[PDB]
Amino acid sequence: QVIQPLNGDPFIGGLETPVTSSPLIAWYLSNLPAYRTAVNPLLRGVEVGLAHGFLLVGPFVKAGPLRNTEYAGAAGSLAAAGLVVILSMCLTMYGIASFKEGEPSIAPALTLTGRKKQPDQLQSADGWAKFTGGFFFGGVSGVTWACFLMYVLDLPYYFK
Amino acid sequence: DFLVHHAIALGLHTTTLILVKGALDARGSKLMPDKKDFGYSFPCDGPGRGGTCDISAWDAFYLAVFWMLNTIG
Amino acid sequence: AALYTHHQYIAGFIMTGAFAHGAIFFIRDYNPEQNEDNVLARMLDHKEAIISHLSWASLFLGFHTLGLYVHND
Amino acid sequence: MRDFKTYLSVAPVLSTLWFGSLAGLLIEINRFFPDALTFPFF
Amino acid sequence: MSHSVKIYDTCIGCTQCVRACPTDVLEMIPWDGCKAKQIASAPRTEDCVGCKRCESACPTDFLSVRVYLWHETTRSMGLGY
Amino acid sequence: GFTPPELDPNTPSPIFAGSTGGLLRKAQVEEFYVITWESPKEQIFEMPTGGAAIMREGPNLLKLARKEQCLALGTRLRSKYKIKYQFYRVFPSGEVQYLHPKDGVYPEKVNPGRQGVGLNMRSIGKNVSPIEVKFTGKQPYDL
Amino acid sequence: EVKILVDRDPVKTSFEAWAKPGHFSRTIAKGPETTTWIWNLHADAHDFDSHTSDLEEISRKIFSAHFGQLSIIFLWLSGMYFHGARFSNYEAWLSDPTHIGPSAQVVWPIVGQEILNGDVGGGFRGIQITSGFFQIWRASGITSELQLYCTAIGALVFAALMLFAGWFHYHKAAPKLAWFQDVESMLNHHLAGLLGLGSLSWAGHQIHVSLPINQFLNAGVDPKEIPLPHELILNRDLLAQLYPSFAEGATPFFTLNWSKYADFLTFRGGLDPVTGGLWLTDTAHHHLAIAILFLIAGHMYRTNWGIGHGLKDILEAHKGPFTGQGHKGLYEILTTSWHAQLALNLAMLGSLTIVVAHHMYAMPPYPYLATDYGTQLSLFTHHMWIGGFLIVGAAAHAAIFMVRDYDPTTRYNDLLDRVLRHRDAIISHLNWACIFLGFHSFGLYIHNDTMSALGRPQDMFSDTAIQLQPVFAQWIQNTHALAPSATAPGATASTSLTWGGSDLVAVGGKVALLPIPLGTADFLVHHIHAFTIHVTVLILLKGVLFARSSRLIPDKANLGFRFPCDGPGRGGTCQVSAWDHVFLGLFWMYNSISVVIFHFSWKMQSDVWGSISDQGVVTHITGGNFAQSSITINGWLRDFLWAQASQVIQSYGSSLSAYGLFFLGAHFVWAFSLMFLFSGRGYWQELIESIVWAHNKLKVAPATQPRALSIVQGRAVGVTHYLLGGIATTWAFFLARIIAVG
Amino acid sequence: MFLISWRGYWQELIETLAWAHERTPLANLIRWRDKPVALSIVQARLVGLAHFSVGYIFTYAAFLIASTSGKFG
Ligand code: CLA
Ligand code: CLA
Ligand code: CLA
Ligand code: CLA
Ligand code: CLA
Ligand code: CLA
Ligand SMILES: CC1=C(/C=C/C(C)=C/C=C/C(C)=C/C=C/C=C(C)/C=C/C=C(C)/C=C/C2=C(C)CCCC2(C)C)C(C)(C)CCC1
Ligand code: SF4
Ligand code: SF4
Ligand code: SF4
Repeated sequence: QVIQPLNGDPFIGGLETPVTSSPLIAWYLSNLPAYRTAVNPLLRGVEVGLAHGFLLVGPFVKAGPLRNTEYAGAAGSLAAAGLVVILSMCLTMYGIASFKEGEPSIAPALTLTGRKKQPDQLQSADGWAKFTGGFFFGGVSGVTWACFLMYVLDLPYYFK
Repeated sequence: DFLVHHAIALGLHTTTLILVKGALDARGSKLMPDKKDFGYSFPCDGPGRGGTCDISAWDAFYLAVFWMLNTIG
Repeated sequence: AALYTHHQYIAGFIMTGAFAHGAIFFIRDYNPEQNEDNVLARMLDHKEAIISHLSWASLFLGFHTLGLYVHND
Repeated sequence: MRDFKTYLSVAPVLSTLWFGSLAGLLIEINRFFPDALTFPFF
Repeated sequence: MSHSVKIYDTCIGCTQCVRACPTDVLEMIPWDGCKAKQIASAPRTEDCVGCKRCESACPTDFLSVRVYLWHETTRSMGLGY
Repeated sequence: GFTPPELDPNTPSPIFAGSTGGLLRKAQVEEFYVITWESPKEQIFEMPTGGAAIMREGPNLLKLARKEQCLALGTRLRSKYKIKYQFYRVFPSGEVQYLHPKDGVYPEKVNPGRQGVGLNMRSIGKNVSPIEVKFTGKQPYDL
Repeated sequence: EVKILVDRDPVKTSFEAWAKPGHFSRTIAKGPETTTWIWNLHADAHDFDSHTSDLEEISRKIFSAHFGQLSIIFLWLSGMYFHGARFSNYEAWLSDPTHIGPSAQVVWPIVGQEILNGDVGGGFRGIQITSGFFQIWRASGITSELQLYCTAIGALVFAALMLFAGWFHYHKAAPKLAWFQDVESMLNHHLAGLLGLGSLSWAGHQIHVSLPINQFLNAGVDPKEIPLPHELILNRDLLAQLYPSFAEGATPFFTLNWSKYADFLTFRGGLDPVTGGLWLTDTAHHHLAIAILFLIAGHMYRTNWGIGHGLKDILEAHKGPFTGQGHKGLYEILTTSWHAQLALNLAMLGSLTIVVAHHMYAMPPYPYLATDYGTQLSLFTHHMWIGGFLIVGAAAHAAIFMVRDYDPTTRYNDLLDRVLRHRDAIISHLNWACIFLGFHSFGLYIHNDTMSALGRPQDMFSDTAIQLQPVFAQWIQNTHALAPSATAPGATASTSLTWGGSDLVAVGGKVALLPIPLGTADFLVHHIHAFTIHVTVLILLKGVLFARSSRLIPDKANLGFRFPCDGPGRGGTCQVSAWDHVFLGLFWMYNSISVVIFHFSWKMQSDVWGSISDQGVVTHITGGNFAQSSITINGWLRDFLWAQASQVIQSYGSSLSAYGLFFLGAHFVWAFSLMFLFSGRGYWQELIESIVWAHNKLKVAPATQPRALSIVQGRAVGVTHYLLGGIATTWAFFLARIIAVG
Repeated sequence: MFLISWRGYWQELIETLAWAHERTPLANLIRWRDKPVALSIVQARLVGLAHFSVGYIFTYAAFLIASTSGKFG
C-alpha cells in the first residue's frame, strides 16, 4: 500500500502519493517562503521576488532581439525588470480583487493532524499587499544583481 | 456571367429562405409551439421530440450568415 | 476593388440584420389581437407556402447550376 | 419463393435493379447517339 | 434565481416526469382533473439543472411540464467545484 | 405528521480506497450533500465519483459534492440492491437540511399533504404573448 | 476439456427473415413509423450485443461475419489477380520495369472517358495503378498471365469456401461458447499454425521458386525463356547451378551444418543494386527465422496435456505494491467481452500498420519498388490512414466496453479501478502536455513566420539561425550506420540506407534511397507530430475514462454509449457521450495523419527522390527546399501546397484529369460536411414541416413521416463526409503530383 | 471548433483542470473568484461565427489587395 487516501479520507478529491506526501517533499514544500505561515509576508515576498527576478534575466538577455549586440546585457535585463513591474502589478490587482480591508485571513486554521493553527496572514489584504511590495523590491533587486554579476562585475560564466 | 449570376440568385434565394423561415417560425412551429415564450436566442429545447438543436430564430440568423458570406464571396 | 468588396460585405451583413430584427419584432412586439386579418398576419397564415416555394427555387437553382458547372468541368 | 420475391421488392434491391436498368439504357443511348447537344429531329 | 418549471392542467397523471428527474425537483400531488387523480408539482426548482428529462417523457400532445431556462446558480450549472 | 430523521455523524462510511472525484473547495465554502442508507449485506457498489466501493453491513454514510450524485447513487441502490436511502445538505455553518423524501414518501407516488407549486390551470398554448408582458417584470409563464 | 463443442442446426436457412427488415431487434421489427427507422436499420445491423444478451449467439454471428469478410477479401484478391492477368501490361512491365508504368485497369470507350487510358508504356493504354501488385508478383516469381489467372481462380474458389464455411458454422454446425473461450489453444494454433507455418511455407516458396526465378530475371534472361518454377523443383541440379548448397540436400540441416546454406540464406542487409529492393535471400532467411520463433513461441499455453502456461495464472502472478491486486480478474474480463478484445486488437493492428508503412518506406522489400515513387507514396499514405482509423476504433470500442460490459460486482479488476479512481490526474496532466507541446511546437512556426515577415531571418528557428538539432535521432542514425562494424559483425551492410554513409542505390537513373538528413525542420515537424498524437490520445482516453460518470453527469452510463446530450442543463451538456469523443478524435487523427503524410511527401521529394545523372550528380524533385521552407507555415502553403498542386489543377485534358475531378469533388464533399457539422436538427425539422405541407397540399405526402436526421446521425454524417473529402483531396493531389513528375 | 466541438466535452475538461489547480502546491494559494465554466452554446455559436467571419474578411481582403497591388491591373 503506497497510494493512500488524502489524509485517510477517500471522499476528498485527491490522493496521497510519494510525489504528494513524501517526508522529503513535504519538508521542501514547508521550507518554501510561500508556506512559512509564522513569518512576515514581506520577507517571503522579498525572497520570492529575488529568486524570480534573478531567474528572469537569463531568457530575456540570451533570447532577446538584441542578444547578439552590445546592448544585450542592459536592455534585456531592463525587460526582465519591466516584467516584474507587470507581475507585481498583477499581484496588486489580485490583492484588491480577493481580500477586503475589514475581513480577517481566509487561510486554513488546521493542519493534517487536525490541531489548531494560527491562520496564515498572507491570505489577507495587508498581508498580500506586503507580500506584493516585497516581491517588487526583491524582483528589481534580483534583476540588478544578475546584471551586476554577468556584466558589471564581469564574473566568468558559460552564458548558455 | 450567366452561370455566376444564376449562382448569385441561388445564394440570394437560399439566404432569404433561411432568414424568412426563421422570422416566420420565430413565434412557433409544430415542433415547438411556444417558441415565443423562450425569447429570441435560446440554445435548444432538449433532446426530446427527436432533438431540437438550432431551433431558435437566432440560430436561423447564425446559419444564414454563412450563406450570406458565401454569396458575397 | 476594395471599395466594392467593402460595401458589398457591409450590405450583406446589414440585410442579414434586417431579417434578424424582423424575427425579433415577430417574437417580441407582434400583437396577434391587434393584427388580425392584416397583411402581416396573413404571412404567418401562409408561411408554409412561402417557405416551400423558396425551398423549391433554391433547390432548382442549386441543382441546375451545379449540374451545368460539373458538366462543363 | 414468396419471401424471396418480397426481399426482391424491398427498397434497395428494387432501386438497384431500376437504376441499373436506367443507367444501362442511358449508356447504350449515349453509345448509339453520342455527343448530343441539341434536339435536331424536328 | 432558478429555472422555472411549470405544470399545466393537461397532465394525465403519469409519474414519468417525476421518475425522470435527476435532482428531485418534481413530485406527485393529489388532484381531480384527470383519471389518475394526481398532478405534478415543482416545489424544489432551486435544484433544477435544466436537463429537460422530465419533458422528454411527457406523453401529451405538447408538454404539460415545461422547463424555462433562467438565472443560473452553482447547483443550476451542475458545478461540483 | 412525518418527522425527518436526524443525521447521525457517527455513521460508518463505505470502504473506499480514495478517488480524485470526491469533494473540493465547494464543500468548504458552500454546501455538500450526505447520503445515508442501511445495507443488509456487505457488498460492493459503484461510486458516482468513479471507481468501486465496498459498503459495510448496517448503516452507511457517504459525503458527495452534488445532489445529482446523491440521487443517482440512491436510484442505483433502490433499483439494484433495494435499500432505503435518505440524503441531506450540510452547510459550512453546520446546518443540516433533510432533502429527498419531503414527506417520507417517494415523490413518484402520490401522497396527501403536498401543496402545488408552479401549477398553471390552463393549456400550454393559452400563454400570454410577450408583447402583453413587455415593460413588466412578470413573464408569460409566471402569470 | 478443450474439445470441439458444436451444436447441430441451430438456425434454419430461410428467406423469411430476408422479407422482414430489422428482424434482429424488437423496437425496429414493428415496422417503420417515421423515416428515422430506416437509418436505425442501418445503425443496429451489426450491433449483436444489443440484439441478444446471450454470448453464444453473438460469438457465432461474429465468427460467420469474419468468414464473410474473408470471402470478400478473397473475392477482391481474385479480382486484382484477374485484372493483372487480363487488362494489364505485367508481361511488358517485366522486361522494362524502369520505363513502363504499371497498369491493371482500362476504361471503356463511352462519353469520352477513354482519355483516361493513358500511354503507360509497353504498348498498353490504361489507368496507371499504384497498389504495387506488379512488384509483389515479380517478387513471387510470376512471369506469365496464366499464373495470375490460376491465382484468381484459386482465390475465387477460396472465397466460395469461406462463404460456405460462414453459412456452415452458423446455420448447420455452430461452435459453443466454451469453444470460443479456449483462448490458450487459439493462441497456440494462431502462433504455431497460422503465423509460424505460414512463414515457413512462404520461406519454402521463396527458397524454391522466388530465388531462382528472380536470379534469372536479374541476370538479364528474358522472362519467357526462364524455366518454369516447377522445373526447378523436379530438377535439383537446375537450382544447384545457382546455389551449390542444394547439391547437399537437407543433410546439412539435419547435421546442424547450417553454415553450408550460406549461399541462399544470407544476412546481407541493405538493398539489391540491380533491383533497388531487399535481397530475397535475406527475406527467405528472415521468414525461416520468424517461422522457427513463432513455432517455438506457440507451444507456451496449456491445453489438454499438463505442460504449458495458464494465462490466468500468469496474469495473477504479476501484482505490485502500487497496483495492489494487480492483473487478477483480467482473464475473465477479456474472455467474456468481445469489445475489450476488439479495442486491444484494433490498437495493436493500427500500430502494426503504421510501423508497416514506416518499414516499407525505409526498406523496400520488392524489386523496383523504391524507384516507383507513386507506389511508395500510395502505400505509405494508405497504411497510415488505415492505422489511424484502427487506433481510433480501439478507443471507440473500449468506450463500449466501459459503458456496457464493465461492472465491478462481478468481473472486478483492481488495475481498471485504480485507473478510474485517478482519471482526473491523468486527463489534467495530458491536457498540460498537449498545451505545452502545442505552444513549443506551433508557436515556433508562428515565430518563424513572423520573423521572416518582419525581415528578421536571423531570429528564426532555422539551420542558418537558432538551431534545434535532433541530437538523439542523429546519434541513433550514426549508431545504426556503424552497426555492421561492431554491434552486428555478421551483417555485411546496414539494415537500411536511411542512416548514413556514402552508400546510394539508384536504378534506371532514379534514386531509390539516400541517407536522410535530420535538421531543425525535422525537429519541428516531429514535435508537431507528437503534439497531434498527444491531443488525439487526450480526446480518446478522456472519452474512455469518462464514458461512465463524471462530475457533470454522475449517471452517464445509464444514458448509454451513444446518446446526443443531456439537455441544455448545467449550462449545456452537448456531446458528453464517448461516441462524441470518438467523433471529435476522428478529426484530430485526420489532422495528425495529414501532417505526417505531408511531411513524408515533401521530405522524400526534396531529400531522397530524384534523378541520377551519368556524371554522378543527383537532382531531387523539389531541389531540397524542405530545410529552409518547411519551417514556416507560408513555406508549406507556397512551396508544398501551391507549388505541387499545379500537377493536379493542370491535369485537365490528359489521362490524369480524373484526379482533377476528384480534387474538385473532394473539396465539394468536404465543404458539404460543414452543413451537417455546423447546424442542428430543429431547423431542418421545421423546414421539413413546410415541405411536408407542400406535399400534403397535392395529396403526395408519404405515410412514412419525413424526419430530420438525429443529432448523433447528423454528427456522424458530417464527420464521414469531412473525412471522405479531406482524404480524397490528398489522394488525388498526391497521385496526380507523383504520377506526373515521378 | 466553436462550431463543431460542443459544450459538454469542454466542461468535463474544465472540471479536471479545476481539480488540477486546486491540488497543485504553490498554486492553491491563488484561487479564482469566478468559477470557470465552458462557453455557452449560443455564446460558442457566436464566437465561432465571429472567428469564421473575421477569417473570411481578412483572408479575402489580403488576397484581393495583394493581387491588385502586386500588379495594378
Ligand atoms: C511558443 C513558443 C515560442 C517560443 C519558445 C519563442 C521563442 C522566442 N521568441 Mg518568439 N513568438 C511566438 C512563439 C514563441 N517564441 C509567438 C506565438 C509570437 C507571436 C507572433 C512570437 C513573436 C516573437 C517576437 C516579436 C519576438 C520573439 C522572440 C523570441 C525569443 C523570446 C524573447 C523573450 O523576451 O522571451 C523570453 C521569456 C521568458 C520569461 C522565458 C520563460 C520560460 C522559462 C525559462 C521556462 C523554463 C521552465 C522550467 C524548466 C519549468 C520547471 C521549473 C522547475 C523549478 C521545476 C525566443 C527566441 C524575440 C526575438 O526576436 O528573438 C529571437 C522577439 O523580439 N518572438
Ligand atoms: C458547399 C457545400 C454545401 C452545399 C452543396 C449545400 C447545399 C445545400 N444547402 Mg447547405 N450549408 C452549408 C454547406 C453546403 N450546403 C454550410 C457550410 C452551412 C452553414 C451551417 C449550410 C446551411 C444551410 C442552410 C441553413 C440551408 C441550407 C440549404 C441547402 C440547400 C440549398 C438549395 C440548393 O442549392 O440545393 C441544390 C442541391 C445541392 C447543391 C446538393 C446536392 C448535390 C448533388 C446535386 C447531389 C446529387 C446526388 C449524387 C447522384 C450523389 C449520390 C450520393 C451517393 C449515392 C454517393 C442545399 C441542399 C437550404 C435548404 O434547405 O434548401 C432547401 C437551407 O435551408 N444549407
Ligand atoms: C492451425 C490452424 C488454425 C488456423 C490456420 C487458424 C486460422 C485462422 N483463424 Mg483460428 N482457431 C483455431 C485454429 C486455427 N486458426 C482454433 C483451434 C480455434 C478454436 C480455439 C480458433 C478460433 C478462431 C476464431 C474464433 C476465429 C478464428 C479466425 C481465424 C482466421 C483469422 C486470421 C486471418 O484471417 O488471416 C488470414 C489467414 C488465412 C486465409 C490463411 C489460410 C488459412 C486457411 C484458409 C484456414 C484453414 C484453417 C482451419 C482451422 C482448418 C480447416 C478445418 C477443416 C474442417 C476444413 C484465420 C483463417 C477468425 C476468423 O476470421 O474466422 C473466420 C475468428 O473469428 N480462429
Ligand atoms: C497487453 C497485452 C496484449 C496484447 C498487446 C495483445 C495483442 C494481441 N492479441 Mg490478445 N490477449 C491478451 C493480451 C494482449 N493481447 C490476453 C491476456 C489474452 C487472454 C484472454 C489475449 C487473447 C488473445 C487471443 C486468443 C488472440 C489474441 C490475439 C492478439 C492480436 C490480434 C490480432 C489482430 O490484430 O487481428 C488480425 C487477425 C487475427 C490473427 C485474429 C483473429 C481474431 C481473433 C481470433 C479473435 C479474438 C477472439 C477472442 C478469443 C475473444 C473471445 C470472446 C469469448 C470470451 C466469448 C493482438 C496483436 C490473436 C493472435 O494471437 O493473433 C496472432 C488471438 O488469436 N489475443
Ligand atoms: C475491425 C473491425 C471493426 C468491427 C468488427 C467493429 C464492430 C462494430 N462497431 Mg466499431 N469501429 C471500427 C472498427 C470495427 N468496429 C473503427 C476502425 C472505428 C473508427 C471509425 C469504429 C468506430 C465505431 C463507432 C463510432 C461505432 C462502432 C460500433 C460498432 C458496432 C456496430 C457497427 C454498425 O452497426 O455499423 C453498421 C454499418 C454501417 C453504419 C456503415 C456506415 C458507412 C460507413 C461509415 C462509410 C464508409 C465510407 C466508404 C469507404 C465510402 C464509399 C462511398 C459510398 C457511396 C459507398 C460493432 C460492434 C457502433 C456501436 O457499437 O454502437 C453502439 C458505433 O457507435 N464502431
Ligand atoms: C486551426 C485552429 C485551431 C486551433 C489553434 C485550436 C487550438 C487548440 N485546440 Mg482545437 N479544434 C479545432 C481547431 C483549432 N484548435 C477544430 C477544427 C476542432 C474540431 C475537431 C477542434 C477541437 C479540439 C479538441 C477536441 C481539442 C482541442 C484542443 C486544442 C487546444 C490544444 C493545443 C494547445 O493548447 O496548444 C497551445 C495553443 C495553441 C497551439 C493555439 C495557438 C496559440 C499560438 C501558438 C500562440 C498565440 C500567441 C499568444 C497567445 C499571444 C496572444 C496575443 C494577445 C493579443 C492576446 C488548443 C486551444 C485540445 C485541448 O483541449 O487540449 C488542451 C482538445 O482536446 N481542439
Ligand atoms: C426595372 C426598373 C425599374 C423599377 C424597379 C423597381 C420597382 C424595383 C423594386 C425593387 C424592390 C421592390 C425591392 C425590394 C426589396 C425588398 C427587401 C430587401 C425586403 C427585405 C425585407 C425584410 C428584411 C423583412 C423584414 C421584416 C420581417 C422579417 C417580418 C416583420 C416585418 C419586417 C418588415 C421588419 C425602374 C422603372 C425604376 C427603372 C428601370 C429599372
Ligand atoms: S445537443 Fe442539441 S438538444 Fe442537446 S443540448 Fe445541445 S443543442 Fe440542445
Ligand atoms: S407533467 Fe408530464 S409526466 Fe407529469 S403527469 Fe403531466 S403529462 Fe404526466
Ligand atoms: S429539467 Fe431535469 S432537473 Fe429540472 S425538473 Fe426537469 S428532469 Fe428535473
